[PDB]
Order: sequence, then structure tokens, then C-alpha cells
Amino acid sequence: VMTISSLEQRTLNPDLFLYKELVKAHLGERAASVIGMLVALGRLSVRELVEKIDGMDVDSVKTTLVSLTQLRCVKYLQETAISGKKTTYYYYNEEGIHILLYSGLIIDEIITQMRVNDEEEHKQLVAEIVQNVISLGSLTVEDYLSSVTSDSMKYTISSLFVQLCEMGYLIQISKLHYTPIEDLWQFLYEKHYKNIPRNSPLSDLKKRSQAKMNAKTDFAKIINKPNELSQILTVDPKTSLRIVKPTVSLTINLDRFMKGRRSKQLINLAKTRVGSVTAQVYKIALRLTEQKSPKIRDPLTQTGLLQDLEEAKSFQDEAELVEEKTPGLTFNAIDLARHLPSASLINSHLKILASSNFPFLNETKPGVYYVPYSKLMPVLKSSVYEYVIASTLGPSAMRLSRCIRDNKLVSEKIINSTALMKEKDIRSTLASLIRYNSVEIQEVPRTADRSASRAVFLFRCKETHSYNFMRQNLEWNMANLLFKKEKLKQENSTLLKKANRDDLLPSELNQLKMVNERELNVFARLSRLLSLWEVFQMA
Amino acid sequence: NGGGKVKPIRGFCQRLKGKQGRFRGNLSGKRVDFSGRTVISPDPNLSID
Amino acid sequence: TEGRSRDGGLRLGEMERDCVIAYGASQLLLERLMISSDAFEVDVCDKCGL
Amino acid sequence: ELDIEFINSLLTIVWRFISENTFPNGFKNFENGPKKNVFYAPNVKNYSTTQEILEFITAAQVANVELTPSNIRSLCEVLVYDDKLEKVTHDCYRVTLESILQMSIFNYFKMFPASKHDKEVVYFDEWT
Amino acid sequence: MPVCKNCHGTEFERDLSNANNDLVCKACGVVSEDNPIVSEVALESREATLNNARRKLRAVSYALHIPEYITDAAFQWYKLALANNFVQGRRSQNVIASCLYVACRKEKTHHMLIDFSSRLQVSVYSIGATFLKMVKKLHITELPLADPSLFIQHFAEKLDLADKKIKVVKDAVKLAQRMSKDWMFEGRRPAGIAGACILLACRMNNLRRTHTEIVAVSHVAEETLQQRLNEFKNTKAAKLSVQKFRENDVEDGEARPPSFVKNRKKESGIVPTLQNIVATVTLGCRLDLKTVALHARNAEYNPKRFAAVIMRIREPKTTALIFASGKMVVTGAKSEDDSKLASRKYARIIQKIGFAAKFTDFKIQNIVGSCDVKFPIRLEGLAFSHGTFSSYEPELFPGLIYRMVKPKIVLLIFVSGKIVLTGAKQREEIYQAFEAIYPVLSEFRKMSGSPRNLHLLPTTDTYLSKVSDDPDNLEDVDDEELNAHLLNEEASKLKERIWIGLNADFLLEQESKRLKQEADIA
DNA sequence: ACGCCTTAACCAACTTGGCCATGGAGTACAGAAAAAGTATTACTAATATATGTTGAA
DNA sequence: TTCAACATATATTAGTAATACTTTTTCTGCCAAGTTGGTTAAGGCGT
Ligand SMILES: [Zn+2]
Ligand SMILES: [Zn+2]
Repeated sequence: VMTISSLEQRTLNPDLFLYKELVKAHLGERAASVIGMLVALGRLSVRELVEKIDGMDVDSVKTTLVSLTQLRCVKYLQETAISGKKTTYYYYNEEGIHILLYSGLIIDEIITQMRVNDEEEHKQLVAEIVQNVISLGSLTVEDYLSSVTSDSMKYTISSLFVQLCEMGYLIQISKLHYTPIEDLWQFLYEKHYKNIPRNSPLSDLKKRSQAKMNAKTDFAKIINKPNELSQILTVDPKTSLRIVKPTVSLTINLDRFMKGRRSKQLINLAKTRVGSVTAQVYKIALRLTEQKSPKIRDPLTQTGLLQDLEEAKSFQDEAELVEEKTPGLTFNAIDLARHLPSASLINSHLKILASSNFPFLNETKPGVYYVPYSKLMPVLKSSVYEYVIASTLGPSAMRLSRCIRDNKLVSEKIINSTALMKEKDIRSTLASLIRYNSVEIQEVPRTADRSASRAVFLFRCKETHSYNFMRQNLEWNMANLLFKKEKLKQENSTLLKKANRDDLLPSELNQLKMVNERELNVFARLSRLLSLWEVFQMA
Repeated sequence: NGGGKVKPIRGFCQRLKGKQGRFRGNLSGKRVDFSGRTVISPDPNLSID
Repeated sequence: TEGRSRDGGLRLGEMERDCVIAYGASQLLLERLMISSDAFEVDVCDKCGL
Repeated sequence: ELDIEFINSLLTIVWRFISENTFPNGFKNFENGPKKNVFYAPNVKNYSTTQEILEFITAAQVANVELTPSNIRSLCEVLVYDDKLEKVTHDCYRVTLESILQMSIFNYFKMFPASKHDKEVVYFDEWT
Repeated sequence: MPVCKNCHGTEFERDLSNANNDLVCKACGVVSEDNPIVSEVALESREATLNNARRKLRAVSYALHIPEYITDAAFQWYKLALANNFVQGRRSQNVIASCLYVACRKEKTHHMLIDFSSRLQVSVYSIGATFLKMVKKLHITELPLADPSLFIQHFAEKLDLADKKIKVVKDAVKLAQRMSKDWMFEGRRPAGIAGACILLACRMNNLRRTHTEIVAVSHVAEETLQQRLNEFKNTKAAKLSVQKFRENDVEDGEARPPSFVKNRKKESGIVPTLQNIVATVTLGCRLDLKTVALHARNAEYNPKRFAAVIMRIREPKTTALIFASGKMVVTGAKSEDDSKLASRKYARIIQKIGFAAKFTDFKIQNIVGSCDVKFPIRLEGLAFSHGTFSSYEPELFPGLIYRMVKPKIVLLIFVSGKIVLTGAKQREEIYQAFEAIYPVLSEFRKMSGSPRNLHLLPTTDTYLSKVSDDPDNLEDVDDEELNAHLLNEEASKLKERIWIGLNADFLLEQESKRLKQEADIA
């Protein structure tokens, strides 16, 4: 009662609740509903919009839509209708504003290439580069440099030049790029069933797998098409060095951002289990390999089709050797002089690899120094949870759940046997843990059909649920925090109009640091929560 | 409790359901004011209507 | 209230009611099943009708 | 043992010697004062106590009898689950460098909330 | 409460005439309301013992065939009794029996305590005392006062016989009433005079029955009755009245209970006298009761019966006592000299025979006194008046209990005029409360006066100072027979021997459970 | 060629509200311990019934 | 027979002080239709 928490603003809205405020926190206005309604109901048509939103028809419809396009906030499909002409139905990009939802953290992705110029105007340069990019999202050095002054050495005003390529940075949006993945797989599922030279009408398996093969291997060069394209990378005009292709607009490259932050986690978790010497070694080693590892990207194909209880493994096996061998060529065998702050003899000092043991790494070419990879990242992921509940709720929940890990569907005696303290606490910690997810429940009929108190009560992990509940977390501040940010705007909104155009009153002076360092608390507090959220949303 | 099995613990889906249950006889079937009831007796010299 | 004794009121049953519909009398329903039956005004809200 | 307490006592007692079992003593005075490449090649160190604890338990200074290596392993199992130690190759064991707990950031300790007045907090059940 | 909107009449008249059943005031003609909207057709230690308490309550209640309604009175009383923690300390049958008795008494019904109680094993004096306690613990007044006028009916119903009994009943009642008038009634069980007039007017109606039959409903003895039978035979104009005409005598004669006639058996101004003064004396060292009990003229040691040493002395004819901790209670003390001086004598055996145990903390726990006014007084009304500060029940005890708050003393009352004032720790309070209530004493009389001075004799502290207050003054007041009150070692090896031959099982169980201590360990 | 398993249509099992209207009186398991409060267990020490018995006339 | 007389109880205030005793107080062990499953028939599918 009395709105102070306001469960309305909160409790009843899964998932999209983030989105519709993000775009709101971005635009709102006309642009708010279309994404909200979209993610709500799913597939939607232009004509189909205004029969729901009442959204200023076929203007803000068109306007907001092309807005999202420019910023690639939607997934975008068109095809002929079944009678003819052409029809356009729409989805929402990835997590979309997910791009925006990092931003300053994507700004931190620069801090990898903060190197080679440290604390320079070059820093501010690449800064305005990136955010100008990300505000529009697709630009050319022809368009950008065009807007930029043409009196500052071309190969310097825009100093990031060859550095435009690297791993992250930009890739031209093409066709499939923001096109919905789940279907465009089905689009490739054509031309194989669709091209059958009336071969034999038996065993669709021979039709399927082969089509699958095609569907597989065709899709590969499909997604490998953005992975690298030389016409960008290669161009070296006369009396010049190698440049990108200034012609086509390129767009933020999200992959190496994923792999980068996931790295940062591994710096933390590994850093937890090893020493800062061995740690920083692992840290600088990963700086090379984070180039090559998809690490969130592999799903792709898994997303968009039913597995098969065998063929699921027929995907898993591909992930077993993939990075381990062929990208293993790109991976650690002998690396030389990474940084050093240590000094003097660097060799057995570099044999500190073998100090890696558990629960990860520590697999090499039996006498070259190498870390397992495409096998590593997967069983690494499974471990990543660990600490996630301790002062989350209670210390004792750890050991039991951890124990609940090793054993499975046991019961309280065998708990209290294995466990310690008192049933007075054991129930509490357990019960206060069962209040959401974790343990779930198991029970079996005891000398009855099914009855209330007869049977036995058992406990289970099911990280499927667990790893899939931490979105409730997303529903906490990533839900809320954005509001009390926005809600605090209308507080100073009057002053916000004036105070922004000024560069007056004592309370103004006070509430400056209040609302502002307040914004430090919210935004920083967010990114705090984000570093945690960086996992269960993807792997 | 009791526990000699008092039959009509039921209060609700019932009160909305059948016969005297509202949504037929107590709502569409309202028992309406301004009326009167008596027995009959013939009056031929009274006109029809 | 119910029947004779305590005090009056008389029974329009459904089977009794619908006989009026065969004559299709609009208002006779209202005066009968409404204005003389339970006289009430609900106050509501266009937005989120309640 | 017995169904009541002061196992936690004898636990945190054995945890001490367990911390000794791995590298030299705490050296937590300043930040990096560990084994310094773990003496020579921690690969050479494959170590644990198990039965030894009983020879270690000889100290007593407490009211109890001895206890079987089986139930010794049971005592080990909690700090496995509490993650104070590590279980490698059965009877071999490690420390989780717990000590950094005993003494951006993702550790629960070494973290304190503001948690007064301001509405900007993260509780857990801000949605239940 | 509601008022018209226009005429603002404060009175509303309901019209049920035409069966509009409306409400309107004779001041306006503008109705108050339309169609008055009418209707139609856990587990706690307390609450559970209220379940069981209703079970017991009702069950045992109408085992008497008492009215159901009346039971709920006690149910509140019982519940009320739960509030003051009067309930827990003793048996339940006491409780429910009490609270029902306070109902029926307060409600003036026909049932009897000795009777009602008799539903059990009970001595009936027990639950009587239980009822007596809640008189303290709850706070009540003159409410529970009855007469045979009721109980003759319930008795008359039980004897069957013929309907002339009713005619007899009318004959009996006024009969007893004149007997109530002639003042032989109070101070005795009303059932006695009840069955008395039964045998009298049934005798007047000449139907031959037995005293067994009478006391059968009366639940008293027979000789008990005939004491009251011939106790009528001697009364005023008894044989002059006892003949026919249904005793139209309304007259009195005198009113002279035999009470003060037994005062004639030895035949303010009369001063109440000291009897005993209850006190205590602290020694200051705890010691072995048997070790001192070894050599004495007057002592007994049997912790089996009670744990203490029985101590008494023929001079100055005082008892007192000893405790184990080095404490004692002074008893049998008629005055303070004889009290404190003998109280010192007890330390003389001690420092002489046993340990040191000096004489400390001599403090009066109570003082007893008694008096008589030599004439009858009416308690029935006195209680009816002062039953606020007074308590009496007819069969619970013959004398009347008075309670004075200022000062705080219980007063023992008799129509003989004999009054026992006791419960005070101070001498002067005796005559303070005594002469204080004396205006009530002479106030109630039927058809001396000088208190002299309110304080005449010296105070308590005077006689207290007349005896050595220093614990180490002992040999000074030694009678020199206390030198002889010790006994030889032979009579200890013989007396004490007999004690051991008797108590070797008592001490045997002591030391045996003391061995269970060793067994307790294992 | 021939057999195998997989998918799916059928059919027999268990399944559930209906059941004139109007009146018109008529209508929580049993067992334990811990706490706590009182009775007894001696004494005055004074009652006057009440009772018992026995016993002496 | 009637006395009679004698003893017991009895209500208070003290007590200790101790044991013993009950409580309270937790605190616990009749038809149409869906519904299933049990059957079969086809049908790939590999032999
Ligand atoms: Zn509304
Ligand atoms: Zn009026």
C-alpha cells in the first residue's frame, strides 16, 4: 500500500519490461510502443500496427521503424505474399538496445585498444568515433570523415585507420545481418529441398542431412561472410598504406565485446583461484585468443531448429574440437614477450602455464604449452556460477547447494547426515532457498495413492531453472533502476531544461550533487549489476 | 472443526450456481416489489380486460 | 423478501419472466425487473472499467 | 560425533593446519607474499593428510575421543561444500585460498552497502 | 440517535401498518429510511482447558439437575478465576465446584455445599476451603446468604409422602421463622432446623417417619437434630405454643443462644487479652538438627514426619521452634517478656550443647487476643452490612470472619459475644480495631460501655526492652535447669539409639538415593 | 525380398451436470516437560457446632 | 433410654522448607462427452 515500493511498476512484467523502458529511456515518445508491442506479441505488420497502438499511423510507424533500422533495433523480414506483391513482417534485433545497454562498457571495449596510444587526444578521438558510430550505428569514413574537417592529416585525424579492423569495431550490415536468424536458416533450408533433381523419393534423411549438410556448410560461409571480408580490410590506395573500404557503412561488432567481457569475468574467477602473477599471465594470454573464440556465437544454428536427442550431440561434437584444433593454430603454443611489468629468465617463468590445474585449462600439446579451448569454453561455462549465492542469501546455502550439486535427489537425513548445524537452521536456509528455484522438489507416493504427509521430500539441482532464473535479476534493477533514473528526471526536469543551457539558488547547488552523484549511484550501480548479468543472458 | 462431517461447508460456487442460486433465479428471476397475491373468484358482469 | 408472512414480494421466475419477451416489451422489463426491483447507480471509470 | 555443536570449532581448527598443508603460512601481510612460483613447481607438490590429521589430532586440548578417517573425510566434505578446501584425486586436497576471505569486485566479503535512506538499492526480492 | 433532515424531530415512529414497515417522525412526515434491510436464516492452552472446562462444567453441573443458564455464570467466574491464577495451584474439581457454588449461592438457589461436594471422594471441607480462598483472590460481598426457606422445598420434594406436606411446609416455615425469630437459628446448620420443623409439623400432621429419613435429605446427624428438637422443647412458651392452631404465636420472649449460657456454666470495659504472640528469631548459622537433638529434655527429630526439631519448654510455658538454616518461630508466647526471654533460652542449649547460633531477628509474626461482650449480637445483618469487610458462611464455620483494613486484622466473631482478634503484629492494634468496631458491637443489640483509655498498659517495645536484646547475653538468663536440661551420653546412646533403630530406613533411603546419584552419573 | 519400430486412428473403458416453479413453514490427534502454584508438614490458640461412640445412666 | 463426655475438625497467622502434588503451557506426531490407453494399420527403414 501507498506506492512506496510500487509492485505495479515491477512485479507483473517479465522480460520486455527492460526493453520498453530502454527504448523509452532512449526515445519513448512515438518510439516507445512499437518495440513494446512488438516484443509483446511478436511478429507484426505495418498495417497491423495502428490497429493496436494508435501510434500516429504510417508516420511514426514509418519514422520510428526506420529509426530502429538505422540503429538496428529490429529484426527485419520481407517476402512476397502468397498471392503476390510483397509483404513485410518485423521482429526486434537480438536484445537490441542491448547494444545501448552496454555503451559505456562498449566504450570500455576501447580499453583493449586504449593501448598503442595511452591517455591521448587519440583516446578522446576514438571515443567520439565510437559513440557517434553507436548513436547512428552505421557510418563511413566517407560520411564521418566527410563531416569531419578535411584539414587534419587523413591518416590521423581519423587515426584509427588500420585499427578499424582488429576483432571488434565494425562490419557492414548485409542482408542476413539484421535479418531474423531463426527464419533465414529456413530460407537457406530452401534450395536443397527446393532443389531436389527428383532424385529418389525415399528416406527423407538422405534428403534432410544432405540438405542439412548444405544448410550447415552454406550457413558457415554465410556467417563467415561478415567474419571477415577483404575489400574492407585490403584497400591500399596510391601513395598510401592499407585502409578499410571507405565506401560502405559499417556497424558495431558485438561479438568481441561478448568475448571481451566474458574474458574479464575469467580474469576475476581464475584470478580468484590463482595468484596475480599466474593470473595476469592468464590475463595477457587471453588477450590473443579472445580474437578467435565465438564463445557466445556458436549457438546461432542451435537457435532456430529443433534438436534431435542424438543430433543434439551431433552439434555438440562440432564444438568439441572446433577452436581446439584449427583455431588452435591461432592459439597458445609458444608466445613471446607479452608485456612484462618477471624479468631475467622468461622461459620456465612462462612454464607457469602448468601451474594452471583446476577447474579449467591445463590441457596442452603433451610438451608444448597450450590451454584447451573449444572444450574449455563449454565446460568452463558450466562452472561459472559458483559463488552466485552466498551473501546473496546466507552463507549456509552454499555448502548445501554445493552438496546438492554432488549428490542428487537425496533427502534431509542424508543432508543432515552430510550437513551440520541444526534442523532449526537447516529448514530455514533450505526453505528460504526453496522460496525461489534452486532445490525444486521431488516426492514419491508412500503407501497411498498420493497424500499430504506420508511420502518423502527430495531435492535437486536443475541449473536449467537456476541458470535460467537470474533473469529475475534482470527484472530487478535493470527493470527498476532505469525508472528511478527516469522518474528523477521529472524532479529536475524544469531545472534540467535550464541547467543544461546555463553553462543560481542554494537548493540548486545542493541538488546538483544530489541528482548527479545520484546518477553515479544509479548508472554505476547498474553496470555493477550488469557485470553479473553478463552471463545467464547468454551462456 | 467438528468432524461428524458437517455437510454444507460449501458457500460460494454454489451461491452463484443453481435454482435459488443467484445468477438464475435471484438475478434474471428477481422477486419484484409492487405486487399482490390472492385467490380468485368469478365476476361475469365485470368486463373482459 | 421471501413469500408471505414476514413480508411480501412476488416471484418472476425465468420461465415466468420470458413470457413477457414474446410480447417484446422493452420498458416493462425495466420498470419491472429494474426500476421497481433493485434501484441502484454504479459509479465507474471509462479507463479500466471498474 | 554427537548431534550438537563445537564441530565448527574443531573444523576451523583443522582448517588452519590445512592452510599450512599447501604453501607456506599466510604471508597475507602485503598483497603478494605467497610462495613465489609456489617454491619450485607446485606440480611437484602432491600433498594431503587424511590419516595424518589423527596424528595431528593427537594435540587434543578439547573434550572428545579420536575419530575415524572416514568421518575425517566427512569433516572434509563440508569445507568442500563450504568451498574452504578442494578435493583432488580423492584423498589429496587443497585450500581454496579461503584466507583472502578471512583476511569490479565480485567477492561477497570486502563489500559493504550504503543501505540506509536512499531508495536506489538492490534488495533481492524487488519482485520476488 | 438519528434526527430528521427538516423538522429535526428527535423521536422516530415506525409504521408497520400497511406493511411498508417504514420509519418517520411525528414531527415531519418525511421518512427516515425505506425498506429496513434485514437478514434471515482455536487451539490454546487456555482455550482448550475452556473446552474441557465446559465439558466438566456442564456435565457435573446438571448431574444435580441445575438449570443450564446458571452454569454460564460460573463459566465466567471460572474464566474470571483464570485471570488471577487462582485456578492452577490446586485440583480442578475444587475449581469448578467453587465457581458453581458461587453462582448458585449468589443466585440464591436450593443446593447445598456439603451435598454438592459429596459427588466425590472429597472431605468437603477441602473444597469448602477452596471456595474460601477465592473469597480473598476474587473480591466479593454480602451476595451469598441463604436460609432454609429455600431448602425445605427441595427437601419437601424429595420425601414424596402426601401433599399435606405443603400445608405442613407453610406450617413449618413460619415455625422455623419464629425459631429464626427466637434467635436459635444463626450459628448452626440451616438444614438442622429445616428437618426439625419437618418432623414437627409432619408430627403436627401426625405422620410417623424416622430421623434416618430426615437426615437422609438433610445429610446431618440425628442427635445433631434432637439437640435442636429438645433445644426447642425448652424454648419460650414452647409447650404453651406447641399445641394446635398451627402456632399462631408471633411473639418473642427473650433471645438467648446457649452459647453464652455455657459462659454461664462457669458463672471496652472488658479488655481483650493476649493469648499467643507468633514471632521469629534468626540464629545466623545453619547446622545439624539431629546433632543438637541428641541431648535435650524437650525435642523431637523425625524429618520423615516433618523436617525440624520439635522444641518446647515448661518455663515460661513456651514452645517456639527451631529451623535448619538457623531460624526459628516463637510460639506459645503470652507476652513479650516470656517471648523474648525464652527466645533467648533456645540459644542457651545451642551455645551450650550445639553450635554458636546467636540470638538475632526477634520479630513478631502475629499476636493473638480474645474477648467477650456477654450478650447476643446479630451477625446476619452485621454481615449483611459489613460483608464488604466481613465474611461468614453458615456451615463453613460457626464464628464470623471480619476483615479490617485499617489496621489489618482478622476478627473472629461469635453471637456468644466471644470475640477473637488476631492477625496483628502489634499490641495496641488489638484495642484499636477492637474498640474501633465496638460501636458496631454495641450498635447491634437486642431487647462494658467504657473503654477507659485507648492505650493503658506499656507498649510491646517496653517488654521487648525488659529482656536482653544482645545475642551474647545468654548465661545471664540461663535458668540453670538448662544446664540440667542436657542429658548424659548414655541416654543419647540409648534414646538416639532408638531413634536410629526407627529412622535407619528413612536415612537409608536418603543415602540410597545418594547412591543413585552415583548411578545417575552412569 | 522381410522385419521393426514409429505414428496415428479407433474403441472401450471412467467420466459428469442436469433433474417443473410458487409458497411455506420449515431447518482440529496424544504425551512431556518445564514452570508454577499449592498442600503438608508442626506449633499456639482462641471457637461453637458437627460428629462418633460408648457407655452409664 | 438420656446423658455425656470426649476427641476430631475447625479458620488465622504466621511460618520454614521440603516434599509433594497438580495443573497450565507450550510443544510435540441418470446421459452425452471428454480421456485414456490399448490396438492396429501404415509406413519408413533398414535388411
Ligand atoms: Zn478506472
Ligand atoms: Zn423528521
